[PDB]
Amino acid sequence: YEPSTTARKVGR
Amino acid sequence: EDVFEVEKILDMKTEGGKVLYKVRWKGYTSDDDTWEPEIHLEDCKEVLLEFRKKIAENKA
Repeated sequence: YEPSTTARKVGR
Repeated sequence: EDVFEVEKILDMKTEGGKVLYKVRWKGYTSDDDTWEPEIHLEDCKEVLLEFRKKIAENKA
């Protein structure tokens, strides 16, 4: 099991 | 917000009392680096750890 590695981008 | 693959954190800052991180998105150039609120990366611990190190080994 590995970390998310992804994130949402609000800065766009 | 679609959600994208994070390569690494380039730097950090605080705007008032809030923490922000400049993010380098995997597969994108630096022209696409964005400042993101801390909560957006809390589950990216591999990335957060690698940034903590990079700054510790640079502390002059």
